[PDB]
Amino acid sequence: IKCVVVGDGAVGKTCLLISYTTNALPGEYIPTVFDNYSANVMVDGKPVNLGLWDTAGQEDYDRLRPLSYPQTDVFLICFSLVSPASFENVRAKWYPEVRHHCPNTPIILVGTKLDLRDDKDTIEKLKEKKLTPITYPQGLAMAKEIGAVKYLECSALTQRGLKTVFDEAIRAVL
Ligand SMILES: Nc1nc2c(ncn2[C@@H]2O[C@H](COP(=O)(O)OP(=O)(O)OP(O)(O)=S)[C@@H](O)[C@H]2O)c(=O)[nH]1
Ligand SMILES: [Mg+2]
Repeated sequence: IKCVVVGDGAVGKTCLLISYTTNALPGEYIPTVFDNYSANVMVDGKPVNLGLWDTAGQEDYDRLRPLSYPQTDVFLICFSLVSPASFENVRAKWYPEVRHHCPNTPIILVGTKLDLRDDKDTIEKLKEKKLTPITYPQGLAMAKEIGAVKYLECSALTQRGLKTVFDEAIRAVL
């Protein structure tokens, strides 16, 4: 099965795949040009081979990113639950660019950095920008908007809700 991970620069796409496959969060930040991980999971009582395609976040790779999209079974659209810009760009940039090349591929909306949503350290940082974190009901609505099959929230650090992301991704194609 083919799964493409798409979202704004520095939302936690890479981390979300490395923590899921290896159980270790990278201590340093290195921007993804392109990678290709895989994982053998057993769900629905079925042997499942899953290929995960990490992409780039910048507008630099605009016309080189869509190359990955053909022959895809399911998409993940990601955004930081702390970064509201990335929440906007779902509808603004990613939902257009995706449905443009693939108008049938089921989508799953994903709120990353779930641990930091309740963190007072971040809350009073974003307060200075007169902005709140994205509540669950808000993503729930953004999911309905872009016609996603599911909406899920997870932290790659604490691995909270992380298995489900890929449980639902597979369940979408099955
Ligand atoms: N607290 C917390 N921090 C996270 C989480 N996921 C990612 N981060 C932090 O955010 C930064 C970006 O992670 P990364 O996975 O590189 O994003 P990306 O979207 O893949 O990066 P890019 O390919 O668009 S340039 C990292 O420094 C990481 O420590 C998370 O679940 N919880
Ligand atoms: Mg990346």
